[PDB]
Amino acid sequence: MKLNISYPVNGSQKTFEIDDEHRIRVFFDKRIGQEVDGEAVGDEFKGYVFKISGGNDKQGFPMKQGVLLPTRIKLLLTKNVSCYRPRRDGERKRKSVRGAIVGPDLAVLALVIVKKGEQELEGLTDTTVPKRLGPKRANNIRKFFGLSKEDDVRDFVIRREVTKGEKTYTK
Amino acid sequence: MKVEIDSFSGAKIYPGRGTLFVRGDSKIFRFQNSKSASLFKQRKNPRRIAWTVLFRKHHKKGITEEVAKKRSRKTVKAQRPITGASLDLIKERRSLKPEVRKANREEKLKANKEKKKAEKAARKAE
RNA sequence: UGAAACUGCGAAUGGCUCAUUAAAUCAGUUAUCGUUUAUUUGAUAGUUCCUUUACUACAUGGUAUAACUGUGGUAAUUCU
RNA sequence: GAUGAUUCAUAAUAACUUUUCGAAUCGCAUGGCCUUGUGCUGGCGAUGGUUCAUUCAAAUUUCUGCCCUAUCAACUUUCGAUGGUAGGAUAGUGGCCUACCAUGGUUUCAACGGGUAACGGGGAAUAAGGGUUCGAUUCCGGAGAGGGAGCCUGAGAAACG
RNA sequence: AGUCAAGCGUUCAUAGCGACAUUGCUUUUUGAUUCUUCGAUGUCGGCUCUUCCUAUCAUACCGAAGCAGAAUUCGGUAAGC
RNA sequence: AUGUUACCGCAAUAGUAAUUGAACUUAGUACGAGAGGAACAGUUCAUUCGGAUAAUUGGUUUUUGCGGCUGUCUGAUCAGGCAUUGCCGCGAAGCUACCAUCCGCUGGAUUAUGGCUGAACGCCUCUAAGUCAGAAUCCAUGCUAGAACGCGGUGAUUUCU
RNA sequence: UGUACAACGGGGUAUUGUAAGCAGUAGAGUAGCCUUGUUGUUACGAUCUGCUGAGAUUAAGCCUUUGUUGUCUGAUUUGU
Repeated sequence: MKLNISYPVNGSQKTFEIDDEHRIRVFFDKRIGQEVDGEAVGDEFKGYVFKISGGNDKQGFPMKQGVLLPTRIKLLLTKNVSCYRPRRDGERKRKSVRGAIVGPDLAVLALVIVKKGEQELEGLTDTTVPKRLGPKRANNIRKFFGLSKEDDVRDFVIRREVTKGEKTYTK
Repeated sequence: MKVEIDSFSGAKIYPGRGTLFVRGDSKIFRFQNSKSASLFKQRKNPRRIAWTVLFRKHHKKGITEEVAKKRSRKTVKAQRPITGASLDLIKERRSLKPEVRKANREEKLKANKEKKKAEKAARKAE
């Protein structure tokens, strides 16, 4: 199996190709949102604790939260719901999915970190990806920065410099 | 071996012990014992049968499993930079926010600037 | 200037066939004082702070989420 | 006030509402009053919005008309057929559907049943006149998307790109 | 079931058959006889169930062929099954 | 009945049992012009028969064990009686089923037949003296019973009766 | 006169399917009360829920006991 682990503050993410079948029997019989032991999967993650975000089983059908069984089932999905995008308003559709309990049928299990332990991780904590966009709203800037009611938000804006030739500009 | 699960009672079926049934729609049932098997052929409902695991979990008996659902008491906790904002300088400008005279002087500059803008525009119109 | 994506419209028109169907469709001729109607077209919301005095920003208020970044999963899907 | 005619339009009392609508939207040009200011006013538009009328529609609906068959003479009503009362549902009337009640409704003036190499009509061929045959087929209205059933979105579908 | 062998078998009596003649066996047929039984031996078939015979259908091992292989025919010990 | 009584044994004699097929491989090989088409060894399974066994599955149910149901009787309830074992569902234990499971031995002499040496018949010949291999055969191994007049080894052998 | 035996008791294992008794702001509904509630109260009412995988049966050819109460010299015959 594989562990797609992520650190959301740093915004970092990495896949780990796992073996040691008894050190993954611990992962067995676990639901989504449940938290299992970092040391049991790996002493590199000793002391750490994750949260089971989701995962893909074989034949690529994802894990949906909330179904509360392990075997795969066919649901009449709709908009505002995982694992189906509608190509028309009103379009419902029957699709097959896998449910919210963990078992041998899975192939990749997606995890997120909630606490950082004592030692350090290569690809998660030493790096940090930036905010791709800056806040486009006045008050979003105002509360994110804490300025005032009247301090001219137009000039506290973010400015992202890029060069066309030698002419550079913030757009 | 495996230790499978009775369709009716929901009981561990150790190897050899018990029967298996294959309905015409290819659904495979298992029965630990002729009690469960015979009841099934009588078309009984396990939620109505009292000694079954299904009745137990539907009538909420032996409910020491669940406790509650947890909730995290915090924010996203990432005031990171936007790759063009210099997070150090970002905190620097947050500290520069008090003594806001800069934006006030910019407004005073832009006020006389708007004055002369309208002035020269009116002049050209005449 | 400007792809993608969100949004808003349209996709119910057109085009094809004549299997069903013998007061049924249909043709002329009536009614809606018995009803819905986007769009068009003409008019049309001084009265919304509810112990309505500090109860509350109105030179104006809150939340994502896509597209995108990267991690990806299936042999295959306008798959996720 | 109108109407052929209304419990019509419309107005006002008394309340209901988990509360509908009453612009936090956008583009150009930027103009005037001075209490000399990011003060106050100001134009040409686009978008959307409660109600009414209109328009493109839609759905029901009045009267008249359809081929061959009686080697089809009675049909409808179990479990809606005909009416009435009340209610639900409807966008609306209405057995459209339900509860109760009356037993009605159609028929030789061809009901009902069968067949149809039957979608209907405007029309087409053929002729002195009368007429006979055809009309899937360019236009109008219907029906369907392999047979049936169901339903979301929407003003509008029982939708099949 | 033997003896003989005119003939059949492409040619050749005998691989396999074998006319005309002739010598035997068995009592599972059916006659012939009338010994026992008429002061009664319960009288056909089937069902059940055991055992015996071999004149071997199959199976074990062999021999012969007009037996290349496959399939078949004749024959031996064999009634264990 | 063999002096009594008990334990462990021998084995005369009698009985006897296992039977057959398929599939894979050998091999599309041998053989055959081609068409077609084998066999021994090996492995996995099955047919028929036998001898046991009840872990599992199925049957049986007077466990009249648990529950339910009708009629009726005990004033009602509780708990029960009767209904030729009242009826139904489940039902252990026990018995049982190719309806379940397990197991079913290897050595010698032989027939038929093929041979070895070898004469009579100075050669030749499986035969006459001698001799080898050879069958679901025969006899032993194994299995059942154990002469109630077949036998062996060992233990203890009575008192103030 | 004993890791003796037996009859009861306990525990286990099994079978069945949630005992009787009490309670309920559960219950199709229906009658009556009034200070007409907001659990209004009372009478009847299969059935439901809680105590309750409870209760019952359990060697009669099941297992096991640190428990209790008991039992343990009657007759006949046999010699190399």
